[PDB]
Amino acid sequence: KEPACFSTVIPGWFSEMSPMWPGEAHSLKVEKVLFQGKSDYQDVIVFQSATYGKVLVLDGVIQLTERDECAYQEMITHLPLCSIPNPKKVLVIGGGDGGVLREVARHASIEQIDMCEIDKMVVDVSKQFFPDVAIGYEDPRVNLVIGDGVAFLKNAAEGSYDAVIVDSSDPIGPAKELFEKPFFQSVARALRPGGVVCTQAESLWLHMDIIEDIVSNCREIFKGSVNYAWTSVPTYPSGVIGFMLCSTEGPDVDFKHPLNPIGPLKFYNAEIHSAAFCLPSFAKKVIES
Amino acid sequence: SNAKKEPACFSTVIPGWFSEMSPMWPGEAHSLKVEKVLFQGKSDYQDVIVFQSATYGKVLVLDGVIQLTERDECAYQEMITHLPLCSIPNPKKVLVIGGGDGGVLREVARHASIEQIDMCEIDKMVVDVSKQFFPDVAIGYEDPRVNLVIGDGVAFLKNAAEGSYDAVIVDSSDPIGPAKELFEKPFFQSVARALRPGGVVCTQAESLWLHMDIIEDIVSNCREIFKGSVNYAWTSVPTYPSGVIGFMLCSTEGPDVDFKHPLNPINGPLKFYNAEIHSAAFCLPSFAKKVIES
Ligand SMILES: C[S@@H](CCCN)C[C@H]1O[C@@H](n2cnc3c(N)ncnc32)[C@H](O)[C@@H]1O
Ligand SMILES: C[S@@H](CCCN)C[C@H]1O[C@@H](n2cnc3c(N)ncnc32)[C@H](O)[C@@H]1O
Ligand SMILES: [NH3+]C1CCCCC1
Ligand SMILES: [NH3+]C1CCCCC1
Repeated sequence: KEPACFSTVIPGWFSEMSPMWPGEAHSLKVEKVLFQGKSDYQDVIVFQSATYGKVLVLDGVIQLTERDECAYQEMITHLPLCSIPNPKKVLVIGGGDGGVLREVARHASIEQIDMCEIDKMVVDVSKQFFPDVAIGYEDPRVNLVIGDGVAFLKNAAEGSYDAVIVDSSDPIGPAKELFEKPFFQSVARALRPGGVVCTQAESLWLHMDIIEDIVSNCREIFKGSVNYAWTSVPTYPSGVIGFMLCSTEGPDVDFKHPLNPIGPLKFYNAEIHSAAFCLPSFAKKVIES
Repeated sequence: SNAKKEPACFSTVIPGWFSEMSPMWPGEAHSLKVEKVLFQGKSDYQDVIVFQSATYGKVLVLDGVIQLTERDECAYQEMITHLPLCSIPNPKKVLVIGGGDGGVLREVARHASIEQIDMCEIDKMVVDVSKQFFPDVAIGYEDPRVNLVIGDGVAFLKNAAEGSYDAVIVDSSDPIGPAKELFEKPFFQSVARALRPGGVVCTQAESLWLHMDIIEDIVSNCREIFKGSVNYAWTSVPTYPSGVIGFMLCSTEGPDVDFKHPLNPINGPLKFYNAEIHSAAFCLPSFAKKVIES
């Protein structure tokens, strides 16, 4: 126990505390802290955990563990790219571990992977400590930009992207404006007609108010399809994460029935793609109202 | 009276917080902030805790493991009940094993066709504390169709008439403790015997992220026993280890049972279950699907 998010009661325990999920915390046994640093944007920790392999933490929040990252990486990537024909040019906002790069690379149709990550410290420790995730960076198709995805999207050419994937941290910290309407509007402008967005869109158990405004906002902006998907990620709070899938008006996009089917994938397949749009009654009624 | 020292259960990792520990999920714990510890008791089977959480309402704990929070209980009780009951026509006779919180009882009651709900819970203390501290519970013990027995469900199944149940739901605690043999081949054989032809069992069958060795053993055993359908489904439960849990669905030799396409549609309205997510619960991640249908 060295970092302030580590136990005052016993050595070698990390607990994920945050006002974003009050009264609850996922606690993980720590074999060793591998890195602590303060970047320009974030407090950054990597630790070797007993049972989840290596762990990336940003401002006290678990961004990734080796044991379960296939769930988030595969779903956030293949939900959008398997939903459209022949994707060629794709933009990753955040994605500092390079996991999304690794999944995007699986698509042979892809010619260009642009990535805009605000925090070089995250890139640094990701290539050093998680090479099986950060292998993403090695694909000759990748262009890596260190910068705020807000500004990058503003300077993107209108109608230039087949897909945008917003692999962002939580609304507390530098990803704050990535959750807000003007950022969604710049995504829309930068997408071809029938082009798609896939965002990190929180917990239906923990964040329904937030998700309800994101969806209302996306319905004002994207006149194609607007859909919400969820997945299991044990080491995210509540055990689940969700995604906004949105298309700009034009060629029809059916996110629930992928027409572009893709080591072997460890999580994603064509059936769980459609199953992730099958929300629980309490959520479904909100999401589609 | 003094007795044998029992370790601290509360504030083991964060002062004011319960952390859920077990060798069934090594090197991790779900932690919940504690407002008030309502009950601590030792029965003839288990350590029994009830506490008021800060953000998950009341929480039942058995042998240090969370069994239920008020906030997320709708996911397990709706799925483990309607996945089986919505897969067979006009169920009349249903057996619940364990289920001492009475949640399953409640979701079983939503079914008009049902005429008797047999229940066998080994631990009278869990019944008593669930009725005391939890709001829907004592009422959803009062449905005239409920026949509650205190006993080991292994014994109850050996007592049952051959082919006498349309459906059995095993709402059990983990293999460590009194539920051990509900996971084992002989109890499964005895469920298949108690079921009619085309009859259905739904079992609490752990986490695909945590328990794949265990799950492959249950599935392989079920395939040997139940010559109908054998299918594994999963759902989201935040306060269960890894935040998912699963269910073995099996039907015996008889009228075909399609657990994936439920022929039967269905505590106020359902909060969680719906026809679409019935189907979605059988769509497993690739690493699980290989092991489970191989
Ligand atoms: C690490 S990734 C989440 C883990 C699951 N792939 C989220 C990244 O978002 C970055 N981030 C946050 N805000 C921004 C903005 N505004 N722009 C770019 N990148 C951002 C942050 O530095 C993380 O590395
Ligand atoms: C509380 S319930 C699970 C929580 C979500 N409904 C699980 C119950 O199984 C009982 N249980 C455990 N072992 C057995 C046996 N062997 N027989 C019957 N009931 C059992 C145990 O006492 C709990 O009340
Ligand atoms: N808790 C958040 C951290 C980033 C990815 C998942 C959401
Ligand atoms: N860990 C288990 C305890 C209660 C039953 C389902 C999950």
